Amino acid sequence: MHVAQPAVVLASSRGIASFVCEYASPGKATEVRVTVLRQADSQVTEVCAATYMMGNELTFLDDSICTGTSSGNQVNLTIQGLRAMDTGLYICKVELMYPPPYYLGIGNGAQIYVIDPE
Amino acid sequence: VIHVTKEVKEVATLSCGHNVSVEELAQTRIYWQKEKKMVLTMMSGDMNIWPEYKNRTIFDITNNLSIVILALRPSDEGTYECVVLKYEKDAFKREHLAEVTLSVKADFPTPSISDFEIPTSNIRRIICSTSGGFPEPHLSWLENGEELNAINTTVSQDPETELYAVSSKLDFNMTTNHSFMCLIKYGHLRVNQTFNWNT
Repeated sequence: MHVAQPAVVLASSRGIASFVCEYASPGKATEVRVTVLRQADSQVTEVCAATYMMGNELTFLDDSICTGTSSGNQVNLTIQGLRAMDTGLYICKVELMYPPPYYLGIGNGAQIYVIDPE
Repeated sequence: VIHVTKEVKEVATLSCGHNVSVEELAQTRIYWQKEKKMVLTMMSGDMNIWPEYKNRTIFDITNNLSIVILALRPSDEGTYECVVLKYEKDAFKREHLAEVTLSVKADFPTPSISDFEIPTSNIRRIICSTSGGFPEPHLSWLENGEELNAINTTVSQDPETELYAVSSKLDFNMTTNHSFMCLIKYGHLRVNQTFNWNT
């Protein structure tokens, strides 16, 4: 399954970074799980993840850094509290969980540029 | 990925390369899908085997969640996927992904050329045949690198096994010395057999 996301995004003065991840739903979604991975030194790291039922607002946890909204084959990811030190490539993975068959999609990752204020 | 290669009439086991304790199965979703077609599933610990498999498949749960196909069909060849999702905290997460490829061999056994004596003077009739192979076979008779003309030939496919059976009749004169070769070509493969006659 194909997943597309912006090639580059720079953070904000605060620490907020956003971007849209769009996947190619080959059928009746219903259950989709979205995961944001941070790649660096070729070492992946979960940034956050959430499952939403196609037809509901994508809602992350409280333990969570991210936040987002869904619109069709589109998701509105918003990471927060990013320090210039965690700047890097943020891959966006999408999974079609139910009903089966199961489909997996990995985007190329958006490059997020963050700078720690003076 | 792992590659399994069994012969059309054998049993084939495709391991999920992972397992789930019985205590966990209930809160697990296991999908065995070929290409993106469902082979079978277990959800809420309940089973569901798709038609094409409905009867020749055993879901060996305790043995690495692997499936066992008992009647290998050429179509069974392909890329199988074993997805295991476990509900955790807020919702189902993938606990394991496995990929296996199945290669089914179905070569035709060496053909058998048998002859019979008919009422005709010195006109002899030899029949060539071979079956239980795949894909579709193509027979041809050769004497001296010369494609002959047979009387009758028929090729059929078993509606259940998908396997093919071929057979053909050819007549010749018992006077002259003959050296025939019954060449069968199926796919990028070939297998024949030669029949010899002398005085």
